[PDB]
Amino acid sequence: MFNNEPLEQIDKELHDILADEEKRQRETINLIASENLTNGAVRECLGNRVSNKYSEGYPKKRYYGGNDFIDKIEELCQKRALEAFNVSDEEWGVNVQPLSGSAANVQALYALVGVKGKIMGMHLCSGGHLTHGFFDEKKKVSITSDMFESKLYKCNSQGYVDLDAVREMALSFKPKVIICGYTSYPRDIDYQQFRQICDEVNAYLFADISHISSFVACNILNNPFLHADVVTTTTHKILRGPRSALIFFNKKRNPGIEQKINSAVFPSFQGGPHNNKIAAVACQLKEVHSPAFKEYTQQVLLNSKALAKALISKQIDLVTNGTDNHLIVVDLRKFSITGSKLQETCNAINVSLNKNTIPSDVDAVSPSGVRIGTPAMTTRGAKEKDMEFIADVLARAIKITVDLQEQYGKKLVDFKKGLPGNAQLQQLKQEVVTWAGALPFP
Amino acid sequence: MFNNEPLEQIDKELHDILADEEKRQRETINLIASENLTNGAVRECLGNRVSNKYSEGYPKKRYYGGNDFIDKIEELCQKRALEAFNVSDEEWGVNVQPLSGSAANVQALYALVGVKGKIMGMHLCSGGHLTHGFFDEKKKVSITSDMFESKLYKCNSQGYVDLDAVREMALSFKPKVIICGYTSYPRDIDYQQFRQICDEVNAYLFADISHISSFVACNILNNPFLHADVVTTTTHKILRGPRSALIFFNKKRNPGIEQKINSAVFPSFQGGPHNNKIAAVACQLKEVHSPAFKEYTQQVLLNSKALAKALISKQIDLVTNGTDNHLIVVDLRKFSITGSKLQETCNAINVSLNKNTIPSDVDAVSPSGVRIGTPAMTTRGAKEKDMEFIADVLARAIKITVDLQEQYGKKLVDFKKGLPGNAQLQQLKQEVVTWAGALPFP
Ligand SMILES: Cc1[nH]nc2c1[C@](c1cc(-c3ccc(S(=O)(=O)Cc4ccccc4)cc3)cc(C(F)(F)F)c1)(C(C)C)C(C#N)=C(N)O2
Ligand SMILES: Cc1[nH]nc2c1[C@](c1cc(-c3ccc(S(=O)(=O)Cc4ccccc4)cc3)cc(C(F)(F)F)c1)(C(C)C)C(C#N)=C(N)O2
Ligand SMILES: Cc1ncc(COP(=O)(O)O)c(CNCC(=O)O)c1O
Ligand SMILES: Cc1ncc(COP(=O)(O)O)c(CNCC(=O)O)c1O
Ligand SMILES: [Cl-]
Repeated sequence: MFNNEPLEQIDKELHDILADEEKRQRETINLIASENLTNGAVRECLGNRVSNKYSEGYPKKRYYGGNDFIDKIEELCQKRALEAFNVSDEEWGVNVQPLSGSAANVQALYALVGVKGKIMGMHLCSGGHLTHGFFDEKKKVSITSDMFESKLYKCNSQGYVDLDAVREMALSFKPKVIICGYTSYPRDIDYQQFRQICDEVNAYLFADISHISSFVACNILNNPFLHADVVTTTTHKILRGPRSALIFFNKKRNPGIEQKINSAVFPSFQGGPHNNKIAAVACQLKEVHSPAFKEYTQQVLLNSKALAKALISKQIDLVTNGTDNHLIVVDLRKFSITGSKLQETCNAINVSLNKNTIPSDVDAVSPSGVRIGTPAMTTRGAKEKDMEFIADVLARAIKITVDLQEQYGKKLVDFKKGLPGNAQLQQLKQEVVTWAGALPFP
Repeated sequence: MFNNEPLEQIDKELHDILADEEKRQRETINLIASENLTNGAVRECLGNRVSNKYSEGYPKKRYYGGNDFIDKIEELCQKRALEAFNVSDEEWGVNVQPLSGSAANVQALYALVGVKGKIMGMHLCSGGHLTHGFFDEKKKVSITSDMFESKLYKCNSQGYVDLDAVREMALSFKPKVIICGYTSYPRDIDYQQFRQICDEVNAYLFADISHISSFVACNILNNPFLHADVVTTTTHKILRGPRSALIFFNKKRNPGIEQKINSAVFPSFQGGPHNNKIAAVACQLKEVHSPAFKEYTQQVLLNSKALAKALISKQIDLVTNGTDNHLIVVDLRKFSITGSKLQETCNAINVSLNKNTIPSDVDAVSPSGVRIGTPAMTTRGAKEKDMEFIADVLARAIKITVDLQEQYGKKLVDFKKGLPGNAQLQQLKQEVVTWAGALPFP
């Protein structure tokens, strides 16, 4: 007693928008550092009938039966995850049920410390995530600042984690957890030194590697598995999976942690798992471990270096003056424009990027930079050579943005009035569309 | 720089299990009250490239641009929700970002009361959900019992909500929120009398209609929108949508609650929305408002009534002696068999159901009932006349279960040993498989 007419017929309104969305993605130069493009196989899993099944609990300890094939999937996923991140299943466990990065981080945080627990994280403005204890004078913005008691450490004026500052805070504040691994941090982390500080205060070491996950897995960057008690990652960014999260726990360093984490995810926070997610993640973790994906991941770094170097060749300042990974943060202060202004300008030319704070910023209201990343364009087949054009396009966007701020004023209201119809943008959008439109698209 | 081979070729290991899962579902008499079968249109959305997009925030108040098509989808979803539940967008607001029902309930609860806040709900044993403040003396099982201060009311010995007890507890406990709407409650709710109790103590009225949402929308059951400040629902049960949740808030009864709820979902708890979910919910919500879906929903109730009547005709006791909705709880005490045993016996004959507590149950570990629902089999084309056969199959399972407990004993390790090979089960599975396998299957 159901309707099996295809999407186009059943909901023409929705279907059109979706095709328009597809067309925008195909014709956009996507620099969002957190974004990527999923292959068909990952999308076949996400629309699989497996999502019909309620399987609260864990494999072999399910609340309901008929979960034989679901158990096989969730176990095949856990295996592939530990394999991908080069950890022994005797030493490390993994939970594959968290629905997304923010859920996963809160769940893990809860497991280790619980309500009222003391946590430490990098401040949003310096490059941390909201889920790392972010708050404001005015409001506890994240549940992580409110269900826990959080303290926030800043990077120095050059954009770098200052470990001396971390230690000063950890010895006076005395938290049960310190988080490292970040949302807009263009450099590698000294996990060993975090681990050293954690031991000094008897604090847990938590590493959120969502942005750099592929780098850790392919052994291109520092390995926090060597030192961390917990490692979290999303699966949708550089990893190129669906929208989900993984929580890794160090069984060997702390026994009784497996139950704590597993019970945090369920039943403390979530109910039924999303089996289409789990299948989809499994399908990408196969690909993560293949040597072709190591190729891709290397290409992401190659591209990120070339882009920084090309941006520096056009006299554009970068936070930390370069990158060790997939992401760059442009300091726009010398041009007397805001990140918000350039974001607007870049959307008018089909360039997705996001405004980002820099160390000199005192408020998140007017961030002075933008953040770009290479994983999505690397997925679409761009090489080091193709990075000069992108750097060139961003330099032209910066110029046009200065031109429009001169003509229409610095008020954001007024600036946007300038943007529609501008001949330079239309031309620049057209070039962006022509080059972007022809790149391979999964 | 990506692999575009289909799922079968890329990952044959995974694809076989999914085909096996597909086969099991097609060949199962699925009585899980919370399960359903989604159509091809809903699954085409879930596999859509819209999930590629990071769109943190709300429509027109997005952190990043390039969200013009994403904004149209999230707005078309919100609209269709309010239309589907027959509320005016002037009086009611809806949040479409919660990833699942348990996320939605915590998010809404935190909005209304915050950390340390007082809440009331129905006990899990009595038919409530985990997210309604469920705990044990041993442990704060749900975050809703730990991040909030929770008190739990009990249903009476006949399985009904006892409003006198709710009042007695409400005036003494003085909560800020009282929750009704339940996971395994076979009767309609008195929302008016809940409102009156809530008004008496200056508490919010929270209605969780995840199990009954179709009935509320289609006007077959009591409307909680007339009396509730907050209404939560999942989209994947009787609603027949993807795995997601909705939060409805009554703007007129409490202005400035829209911001409380929206801020709760993001950035308090979640990060980026899952736009494939959002698109999938939109697609189902169009179907919800059609009159053909009203026809289906009526049928779920016709079937549920007929099933109860047939079960009573075979001298089987139901909690509350019947049903007003899509679900039944079978009291098995007169047969001296547990729900766990009958779940095991039913998995062996490809009958999906779950064990469930009854009012005489003191502990959750040995529940004395099973819970069944009609939504899924109604989706597969079963009519009133097909319910006698389902009741006949469950009766035979009950007798087989008594026979096996006779031969191998009451201990569960021993009981299951009897299960494989039994002539009657193989016979019963065969008929289950024959009838199940030929029914329509989206
Ligand atoms: C969206 C998101 N998620 N996780 C994140 C972010 C970033 C971010 C986050 C915010 C942000 C700031 C505050 C709040 S708030 O307290 O809820 C309300 C408020 C917003 C604006 C002004 C005044 C009050 C919510 C989000 C602002 C910006 C910025 F670019 F606008 F500055 C960037 C970027 C990756 C986009 C960010 C940075 N940088 C970091 N590190 O992590
Ligand atoms: C799974 C789930 N989710 N939401 C729910 C349930 C039900 C339920 C839930 C439980 C349940 C009980 C305790 C816990 S616990 O304390 O977190 C962990 C624990 C593990 C092993 C041994 C003891 C405790 C978690 C779930 C038990 C049963 C039962 F049938 F076994 F009794 C049923 C059914 C729909 C399945 C339930 C009922 N009835 C209600 N109303 O809602
Ligand atoms: C360190 C970190 N953790 C978690 C998340 C996200 O979790 P959700 O899947 O719940 O969004 C992000 C992405 N932050 C936004 C970005 O980089 O664009 C992140 O950077
Ligand atoms: C009233 C209620 N609320 C919330 C949820 C679940 O949210 P999730 O999507 O996070 O599981 C359920 C499902 N309860 C299990 C069942 O009925 O089978 C429920 O019955
Ligand atoms: Cl999904």
